[PDB]
Amino acid sequence: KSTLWLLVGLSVHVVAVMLYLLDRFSPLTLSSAMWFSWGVLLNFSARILGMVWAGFAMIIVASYTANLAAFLVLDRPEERITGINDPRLRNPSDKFIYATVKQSSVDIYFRRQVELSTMYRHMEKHNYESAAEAIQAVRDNKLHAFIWDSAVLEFEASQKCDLVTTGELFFRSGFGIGMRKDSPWKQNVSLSILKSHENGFMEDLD
Amino acid sequence: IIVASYTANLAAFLVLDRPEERITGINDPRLRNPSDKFIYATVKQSSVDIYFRRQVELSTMYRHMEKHNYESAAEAIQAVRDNKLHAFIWDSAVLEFEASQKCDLVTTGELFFRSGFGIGMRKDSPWKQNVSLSILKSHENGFMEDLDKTWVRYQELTFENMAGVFMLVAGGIVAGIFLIFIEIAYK
Amino acid sequence: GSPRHTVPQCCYGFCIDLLIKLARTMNFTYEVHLVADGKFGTQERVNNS
Amino acid sequence: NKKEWNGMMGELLSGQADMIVAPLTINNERAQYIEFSKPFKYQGLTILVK
Amino acid sequence: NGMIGEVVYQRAVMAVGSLTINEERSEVVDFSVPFVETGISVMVSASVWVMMFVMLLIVSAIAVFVFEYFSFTIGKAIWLLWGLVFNNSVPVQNPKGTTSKIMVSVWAFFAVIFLASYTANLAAFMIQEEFVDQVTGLSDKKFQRPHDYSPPFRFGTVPNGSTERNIRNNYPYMHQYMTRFNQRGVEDALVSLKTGKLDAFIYDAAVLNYKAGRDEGCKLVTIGSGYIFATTGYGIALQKGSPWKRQIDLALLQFVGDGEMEELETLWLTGICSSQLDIDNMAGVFYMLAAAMALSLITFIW
Amino acid sequence: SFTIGKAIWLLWGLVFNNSVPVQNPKGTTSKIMVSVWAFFAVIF
Amino acid sequence: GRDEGCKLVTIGSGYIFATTGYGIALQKGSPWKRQIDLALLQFVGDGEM
Amino acid sequence: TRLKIVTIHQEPFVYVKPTMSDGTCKEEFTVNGDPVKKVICTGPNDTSP
Ligand SMILES: *[C@@H]1O[C@H](CO)[C@@H](O[C@@H]2O[C@H](CO)[C@@H](O)[C@H](O)[C@H]2NC(C)=O)[C@H](O)[C@H]1NC(C)=O
Ligand SMILES: *[C@@H]1O[C@H](CO)[C@@H](O)[C@H](O)[C@H]1NC(C)=O
Ligand SMILES: *[C@@H]1O[C@H](CO)[C@@H](O)[C@H](O)[C@H]1NC(C)=O
Ligand SMILES: *[C@@H]1O[C@H](CO)[C@@H](O)[C@H](O)[C@H]1NC(C)=O
Ligand SMILES: *[C@@H]1O[C@H](CO)[C@@H](O)[C@H](O)[C@H]1NC(C)=O
Ligand SMILES: *[C@@H]1O[C@H](CO)[C@@H](O)[C@H](O)[C@H]1NC(C)=O
Repeated sequence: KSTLWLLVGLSVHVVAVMLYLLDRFSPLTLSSAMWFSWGVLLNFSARILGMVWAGFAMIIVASYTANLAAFLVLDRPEERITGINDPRLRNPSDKFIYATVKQSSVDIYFRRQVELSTMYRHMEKHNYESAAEAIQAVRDNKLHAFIWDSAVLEFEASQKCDLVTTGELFFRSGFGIGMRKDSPWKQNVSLSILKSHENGFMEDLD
Repeated sequence: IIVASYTANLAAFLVLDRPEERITGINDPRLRNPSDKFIYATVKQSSVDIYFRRQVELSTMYRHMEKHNYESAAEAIQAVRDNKLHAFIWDSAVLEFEASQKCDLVTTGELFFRSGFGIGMRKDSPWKQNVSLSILKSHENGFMEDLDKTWVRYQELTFENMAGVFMLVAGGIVAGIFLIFIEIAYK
Repeated sequence: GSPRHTVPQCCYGFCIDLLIKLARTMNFTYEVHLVADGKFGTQERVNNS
Repeated sequence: NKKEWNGMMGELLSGQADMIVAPLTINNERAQYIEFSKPFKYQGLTILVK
Repeated sequence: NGMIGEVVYQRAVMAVGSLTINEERSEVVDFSVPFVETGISVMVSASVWVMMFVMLLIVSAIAVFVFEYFSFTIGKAIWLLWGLVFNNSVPVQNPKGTTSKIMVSVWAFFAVIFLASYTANLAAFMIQEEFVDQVTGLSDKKFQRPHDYSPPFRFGTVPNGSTERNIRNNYPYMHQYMTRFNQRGVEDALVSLKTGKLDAFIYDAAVLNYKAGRDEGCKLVTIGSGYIFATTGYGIALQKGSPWKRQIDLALLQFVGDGEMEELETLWLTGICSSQLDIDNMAGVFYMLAAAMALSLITFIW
Repeated sequence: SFTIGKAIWLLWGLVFNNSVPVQNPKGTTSKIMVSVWAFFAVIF
Repeated sequence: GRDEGCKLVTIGSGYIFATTGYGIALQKGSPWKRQIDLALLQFVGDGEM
Repeated sequence: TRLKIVTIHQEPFVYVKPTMSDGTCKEEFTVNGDPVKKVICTGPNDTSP
């Protein structure tokens, strides 16, 4: 992550000429009356038609303010996904390119989920090796979505502001240290992890 | 820039924001834990009461709507007209016809439990097959559209805040008449 | 890409300093190296047997 | 300590009535005891406010 | 033929799959209780000016009073008044009276709050998204003859269907005009509506709702919600005299009467689905200025 | 008679639609520039 | 989430906070530990949690 | 041949009107000139309270 104004301009170029003809038909001066009409539409029955046209000029500039407010306030470009509940990803297409790291936990996590088999069949033609490959592919707009953890994507959003995450946060998981089987380095190493949790060393690493 | 900010915050005040009088259906969390500000119930001894009694996630509203069970729906109409209620649970087309009757009676957006009205019948009886065939014969022709033409299809300014300002403008004109007569007496 | 190129380079950052804090806590020496491929690991059938 | 019915079903099952021609909400429990016909009207539930 | 040929001739037990219900199908077998509302459908592609006039006359009367106290702005104060409502800065007149300056200042404060409220009114009109329709019923005058209107359009159903039998028992002339306008496939009719090989299509309701909920762009829009339509339901067809019918009916009433059917409908449906346009307002602009020049041509007789 | 650089008081004075009399423009270049600047002020 | 009108507002989303978790307290050396842990891992990794 | 028919007083569906002179109805029309064919029903004024 115009033409109607030209029609109004041709209309008022007819209106100012026919109002000058009306003023001539009703008993230096030509250009002065034209300039007076220019001052009428923009910042004695001809004066009455001119003030009616000034009412039209106010309603035209009010409609211009109204449709620019339509043009920028209420409308929003559909560039968001809003998480897993997107019908774009439930029913993918050729322009919906989403993938993950090849042979990752996402593959097993969507292989167990049998209702997520559509993404399992879609991403298998698009799985890449590293996340830097995903960054390079989405920078050249070869990708469109990427299922990944929050911290790396927020750090790359801090690096590259065009990289924007979505709103939903699903599958709240935890990252630890890969450990072996029954061994005396399981207990007090985990106690050291908990000691890192209790103090502000996590805040220091932040 | 003062009057532009005033136009901006009046457009903030009467266009974007809205007092949320709507409920957005049964999934309102403020009605999951109601209070005296949210008075809502249903008809006493109805199928909707048993339907909410079986569902265990609708028990708390079942603990609330039991407080003010009404006999007839016209009692509920008179109660919600006289501000004795805040919401009512009922089927669709009857409330649509009553909205055609009374314009203040406005339904909500959501729609759930698509059920059906038929004819209450006995056990194994000779009035089972022929009656259902007659009902289906009424379905297949344009008689249902005629029944809709009888009752279902047959239905029945900018002065919000500156109206008082306009009245004070008129009163200021009336007082300014006497002020200008005092200015005439001044010179 | 690489026929034979496995070199010692410099590594740092978040989990590196976390492990340095762990080595400050628990008394042990280390040997920091990297994984050969670029995969986490899946229970996949080997092509034989 | 016996469960019974009342209203239109109470007048029907007692023999005082023979055919309830009424727009009744057809549901599970009332069809467990007596047979119902096919419905003519089809509509859901909604909330009336002011 | 088909599932009716398999169930009635005792080669199949029951029709668990979806099936339209009409007269002769209810004659040959016994349907169960309904579970979904599936009808049929057709898919296609005065007080402001009065009080402002009254206050205009009041302002003009006060200007007449100021002129009677103290150069030709008796009736020409209206030309300063309504002309400077719109803030186009036309050079009109320089009043000397303090009364006129205070009155025009109060009127200008009212004009500022009036234009702010009118921009708010335009924003409130800009909130809504209007809905337009072409055909508003099964008894349309378009459906009488496509030669009656300037585009000769086209309409289709699925072949060999019970909807065709319902049309032939309701409107045989509609079947006569459909005989020139036949087609083959549901997705074929979908592609014909998207590319432009078909104008309108006649089918059931909820299946087209599912097809529109998954369609890219949401261009094909339904008409109504089953109001000028058949408004029937789907059930399960069993053989006549089956002992399992009451238990299947109770199972369907349990599956509907718990909210689980709504969860299944949520699982198998999708609940999804500008620029400047003032051509009616501009047409009103041109009509009012034509009326204004007509009134000026009336007043030109003196 | 004084429009050397005083037209700024007509330039930035007539941005804001104030209906206050300032100066009588005489140059055609000035009036065309005030019209373009007035459309610019409305869209601004 | 149940506040009447969303009057009381939280601070952050767990950034300068403790950021811990909840568990099931068992006795030391209990044989039921691994089964409960695998059951929790099944209950989280299927969308049921 | 005679079928007992009972119903509840539904507000848009069951309209109840008192008799005009003696056990009779008022034959009125709709907006399309259709006369509403009424029926002679028997019922209480209100409920037991
Ligand atoms: C910290 O880790 C070490 C190594 O696993 C262990 O510490 C020993 O604990 C025993 C009691 O079980 C003491 O008698 C020893 O003195 C400790 N250290 C030595 C020298 O072996 C144990 O796992 C953890 N101990 C603490 C302090 O939590
Ligand atoms: C009821 O239906 C059957 C089958 O169509 C028909 O033979 C019979 O005459 C009908 N009449 C009765 C018994 O009500
Ligand atoms: C590493 O790999 C790349 C790509 O195969 C190769 O071009 C490069 O020469 C290699 N560099 C080193 C230092 O081995
Ligand atoms: C280092 O190891 C020795 C082994 O005797 C142990 O006594 C000591 O406590 C350890 N120090 C740290 C930092 O754990
Ligand atoms: C066995 O074949 C599969 C096919 O996908 C491949 O992924 C895997 O790497 C192969 N195993 C080995 C040992 O190469
Ligand atoms: C419709 O039925 C006819 C036989 O009556 C058959 O020939 C035709 O193929 C069917 N329509 C289809 C499936 O295109």
